[PDB]
Amino acid sequence: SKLHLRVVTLIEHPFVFTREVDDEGLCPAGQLCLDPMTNDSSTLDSLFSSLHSSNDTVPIKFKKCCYGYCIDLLEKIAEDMNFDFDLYIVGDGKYGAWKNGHWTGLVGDLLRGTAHMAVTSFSINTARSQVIDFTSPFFSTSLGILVRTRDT
Repeated sequence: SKLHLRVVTLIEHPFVFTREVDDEGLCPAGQLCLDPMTNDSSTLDSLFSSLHSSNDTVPIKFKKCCYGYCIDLLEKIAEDMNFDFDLYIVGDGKYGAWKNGHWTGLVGDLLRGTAHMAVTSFSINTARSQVIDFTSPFFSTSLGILVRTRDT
């Protein structure tokens, strides 16, 4: 029928924005996404099941529209490879780096097996490639520095 997936994204401008939902709830020019602020899979599964059901009891604070560059990429890929997606945001939202043996954040919710694809500004590098598999680059960047206001 259709491949159902759940994907995770972080709030970072300009690749992902945050637009407040309308009164009825449609997320025009975008898709609806949630943020239960939790790093355990069971609650995420339960909330997605309740939302995609005839009875959806979830706080409005957990609903908020999100759109932009990276979400546009996700939308194209979903159209082309005919899969439907649900969306959520990391509990802490800190990318991910090694801490207390295990990992944290994005790669720490990938290895822990909760969402099947992570799409956001995501600087792949050595220590991350050898644990989390990555695709080919779709953008280049650098490490620029910005001083305080002009001179004064």
